[PDB]
Amino acid sequence: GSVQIVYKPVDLSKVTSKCGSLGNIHHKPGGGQMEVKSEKLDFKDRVQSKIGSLDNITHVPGGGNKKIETHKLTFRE
Amino acid sequence: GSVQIVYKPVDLSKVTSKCGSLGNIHHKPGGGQMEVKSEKLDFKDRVQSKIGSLDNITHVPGGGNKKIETHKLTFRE
Repeated sequence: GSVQIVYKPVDLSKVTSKCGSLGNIHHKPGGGQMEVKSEKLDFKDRVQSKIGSLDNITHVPGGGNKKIETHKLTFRE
Repeated sequence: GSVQIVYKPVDLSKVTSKCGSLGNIHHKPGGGQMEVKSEKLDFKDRVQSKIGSLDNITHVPGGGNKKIETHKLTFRE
């Protein structure tokens, strides 16, 4: 009782950008005073906890192009 | 009395060709016979003078794509 399998994907994709100018970008957030206090905190298993976070990000990619792929092949008997 | 100038050209142009085949070209001009006559001849100040010319050209560029640009910025006070 034979079994043949042929997983032949083919991918010739493009993910592209041209851009003449990226320019004159400004990021002036005013100051936010923040105060953080606790008695007790418990984080038992697999926790992701952002708490009392002040963040300024200025992410300015000339490209910033992403591609993801995920080939899975699972055989079971 | 200030003067600013900012000459920021940006050029992302393309000038392009694909071609599958050029293929069979023939250039069989028959015979050419000609006469030019004068007594006396002079030239001055950068004269550019083709005379009595028999020419055969077979110019076959696989891609004959041309680009010219000319940025000029000219200040006087």
